[PDB]
Amino acid sequence: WTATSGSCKGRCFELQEVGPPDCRCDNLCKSYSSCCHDFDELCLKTARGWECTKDRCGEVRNEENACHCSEDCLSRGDCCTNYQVVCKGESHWVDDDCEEIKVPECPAGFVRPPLIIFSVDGFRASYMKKGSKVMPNIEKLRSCGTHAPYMRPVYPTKTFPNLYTLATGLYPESHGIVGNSMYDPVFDASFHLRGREKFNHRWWGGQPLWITATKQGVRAGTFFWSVSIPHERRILTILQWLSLPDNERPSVYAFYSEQPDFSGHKYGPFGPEMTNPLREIDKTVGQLMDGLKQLRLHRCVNVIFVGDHGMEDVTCDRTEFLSNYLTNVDDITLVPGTLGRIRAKSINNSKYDPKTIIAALTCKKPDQHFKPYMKQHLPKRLHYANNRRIEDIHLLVDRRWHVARKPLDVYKKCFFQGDHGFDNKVNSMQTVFVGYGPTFKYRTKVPPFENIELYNVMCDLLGLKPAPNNGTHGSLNHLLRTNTFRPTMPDEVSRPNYPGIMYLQSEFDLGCTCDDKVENKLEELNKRLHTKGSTKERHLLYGRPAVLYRTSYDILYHTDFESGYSEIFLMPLWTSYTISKQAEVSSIPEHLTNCVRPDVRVSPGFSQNCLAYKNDKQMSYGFLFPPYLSSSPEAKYDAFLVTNMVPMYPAFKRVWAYFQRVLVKKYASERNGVNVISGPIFDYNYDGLRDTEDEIKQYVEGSSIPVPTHYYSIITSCLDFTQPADKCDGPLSVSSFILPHRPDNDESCNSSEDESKWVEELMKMHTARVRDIEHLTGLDFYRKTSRSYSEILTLKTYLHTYESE
Ligand SMILES: *[C@@H]1O[C@H](CO)[C@@H](O[C@@H]2O[C@H](CO)[C@@H](O[C@@H]3O[C@H](CO[C@H]4O[C@H](CO)[C@@H](O)[C@H](O[C@H]5O[C@H](CO)[C@@H](O)[C@H](O)[C@@H]5O[C@H]5O[C@H](CO)[C@@H](O)[C@H](O)[C@@H]5O)[C@@H]4O)[C@@H](O)[C@H](O[C@H]4O[C@H](CO)[C@@H](O)[C@H](O)[C@@H]4O[C@H]4O[C@H](CO)[C@@H](O)[C@H](O)[C@@H]4O)[C@@H]3O)[C@H](O)[C@H]2NC(C)=O)[C@H](O)[C@H]1NC(C)=O
Ligand SMILES: Cc1cc(OCc2cc(C(=O)N3CC[C@]4(CCOC4)C3)[nH]n2)c(C(C)(C)C)cc1C#N
Ligand SMILES: [Ca+2]
Ligand SMILES: [Ca+2]
Ligand SMILES: [Cl-]
Ligand SMILES: [Cl-]
Ligand SMILES: [K+]
Ligand code: NA
Ligand SMILES: [Zn+2]
Repeated sequence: WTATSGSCKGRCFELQEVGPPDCRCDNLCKSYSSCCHDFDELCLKTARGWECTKDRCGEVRNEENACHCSEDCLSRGDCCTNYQVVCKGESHWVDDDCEEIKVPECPAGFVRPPLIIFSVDGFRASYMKKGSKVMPNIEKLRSCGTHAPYMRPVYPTKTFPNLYTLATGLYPESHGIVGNSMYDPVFDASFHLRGREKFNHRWWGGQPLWITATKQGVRAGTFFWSVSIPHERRILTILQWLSLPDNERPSVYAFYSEQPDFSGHKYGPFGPEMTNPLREIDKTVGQLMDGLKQLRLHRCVNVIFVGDHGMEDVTCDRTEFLSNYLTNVDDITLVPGTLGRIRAKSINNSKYDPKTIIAALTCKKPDQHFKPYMKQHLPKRLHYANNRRIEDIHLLVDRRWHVARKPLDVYKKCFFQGDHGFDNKVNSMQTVFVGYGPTFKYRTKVPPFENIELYNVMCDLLGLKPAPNNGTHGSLNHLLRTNTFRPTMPDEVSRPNYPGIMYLQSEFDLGCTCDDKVENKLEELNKRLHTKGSTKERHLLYGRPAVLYRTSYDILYHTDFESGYSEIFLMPLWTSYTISKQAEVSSIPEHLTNCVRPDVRVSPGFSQNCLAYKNDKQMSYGFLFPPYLSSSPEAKYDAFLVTNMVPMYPAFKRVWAYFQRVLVKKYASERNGVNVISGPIFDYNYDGLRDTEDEIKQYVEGSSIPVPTHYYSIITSCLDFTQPADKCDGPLSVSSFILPHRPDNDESCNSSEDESKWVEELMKMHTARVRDIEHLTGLDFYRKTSRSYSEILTLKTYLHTYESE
């Protein structure tokens, strides 16, 4: 109950709330059905529209008007945004030349440049080029400020997950807004776009920017605007708040437009009907900038123009129906559309089997436009699993398609020509970023980056300490003229041991054999130097990775590779090697096919054993440094050390062997050498973070050898590919992957074919950032380069997406 007969007299768009049953006048009252009786009359004035005309200039104030053209309006802070232009011979901001904003130029009493976040729904990245002729204000912000060619959203590429990621710096799995529809089984409660449960604060985790600011003494304008409040009124409200006295005035503001998304759903991303919504957004930007210029704030405020996601062509006829795959289709609940999430209709029904649902959805039709996954098997780059609100069964839907349960759901519910929500690597889902202001750089293009990074930057713009988040603070310092965050490398927690030769061959009873008794003083001193690290400059190009947790490990040097070997996990944490453009691929000779050799530097008790692998009928083994790339027949023996062995399912060995035999060499040829760091990952609880040993759910049968959930590789070369990877003077180029360690290749529908037809496609799907690997391993890479640490942070956040232009 709200007794709505109090008044909004003087309280219109009040910043601080008042608690029911007092009536409210803030821009959320509409949504609660709790506005005071006179809210529309007082707060939503519309009389005479939004623009001054010549006949209104110097009028007598009439408090009924939507905005004012009277002499006193500037000091009241409520002029129409074009007042100075119509009535005082001023230019619109868009007609003025770009002039570098070297320092903030602010009215007295401003303690810091305000931040205005101008968010646009569905604003696909290519609109910046394709709509350029009709968006002059946006194009000025873009060319004069700092911009990226695009900004990557989070998955799913829906509105609330992305807006709340913008506000928190968190992945959806962590902030808890995991889709536009949700069931939380702890609360036994559902979240929907329509209605009122979506306003309960227990849905929304982490710490959004307005809370961060408020806790640290910085005042915030509202971020949420009710749909009924017209755009012109949102802009006027921001401009009025900017005229408040110093102790009352917010420092951070947001605007939101439901366009161009609204129209894109109806007409597709490039429907002829889309020109008009783009024009109208630009006009709104023009209103804001003219308004700021009138208030002498246009060289004081930092403006961010940012989208939540793009928009793809999607029609009703491109719908896959689960009724064409499953016969039990009424025993499930599907969250449908551009992604799929499946759970049991009833938790009382113990007949429901996820394995058989997954199998009935796997590679069943020749051009099947969705792929089923257990959530823990989704590409780690999506970071879409560690939340009880994410159902175990997930369907990744091809761009341009939908999934639905039954045909009845599509025509008893064609309407739409656009949608979004797909994999965040998809070109059509990419969105925009421009930063314009004293704190941003002038006329500067920056590379594409992920929206999870912006929270830290907005905190930097406001002098705030960010709450813990998934950004990598410092990776976006290159956007900024000043306020840069000066990060430092994390301290190494565990130092390595450097073991020498300590064990005789006969102390090992590993059940391994090798055909290797083949007896020189030139080449005796030679091999000793290699085992003491003589080639380490060649194979370890960026320093050893730092171990950021407490553990016991050994550095092991070899002619062709260096490794950090874990005494706890009985395998390397990391293995590092460099393959030049000129390197030759060789075969594993017949006599060495099953060769495994004890490592006389590492005790029997801290070694793997061959008998376990023999006994484990499901599990085989591979090698981290590939025997195929040995520098010489004699060096090849090092590759068969028991300390280079890792557990691998035979199905996975098909993937790994093709990577190592064909792909590494291809990359070295294409990139002019590569440095490779490879290793295991253990993420049995799918939290994106390195497992402790007591979290491991699977071991090689009858042993303490833990089974990885994934294998990674980080492949680094010179960005200037005229220089070889091992003699690079300037910036680096990286691609990485985190491959799931699976006992079948069910994910790859073409896997019965030769590896040249499906392996590289799988590796692309599981593309990763170095930072993703860092989280999953507790390692810190690139510790010793000639590059600035901020540049290295940017490198560590890079994702190679394998989409065309
Ligand atoms: C991306 O960035 C984020 C942010 O930095 C990273 O997430 C953090 O990761 C930490 C490790 O996983 C995690 O720390 C744990 O927090 C527990 C207390 O947490 C509460 O308070 C914080 C702070 O205010 C709050 O933010 C949390 O909010 C979560 O939960 C509510 C729902 O209840 C949601 O509204 C919200 O969205 C958020 O959910 C997300 O995180 C939780 C985990 O907290 C997930 O379950 C959800 O799925 C969702 O993703 C909390 O309200 C604290 O109790 C933990 O301590 C245990 O573990 C330590 C090990 O050091 C042990 O020593 C302790 O004693 C304790 O163990 C005991 O409890 C165990 C669990 O019951 C029990 O099994 C044991 O036997 C012991 O008795 C722990 O410190 C931190 O909370 C989150 N923060 C957020 C915001 O998610 C994320 O990792 C980054 N991602 C990547 C890929 O890098
Ligand atoms: C900049 C910013 C804005 C923002 O919200 C702006 C907003 C969204 C809506 C709204 O009405 N929506 C959204 C979904 C929809 C549209 C079509 O139909 C469903 C209704 N209104 N205002 C938020 C949140 C976290 C408050 C959402 C965070 C940030 C940040 N950082
Ligand atoms: Ca949206
Ligand atoms: Ca984990
Ligand atoms: Cl959803
Ligand atoms: Cl708000
Ligand atoms: K085996
Ligand atoms: Na297959
Ligand atoms: Zn939409």
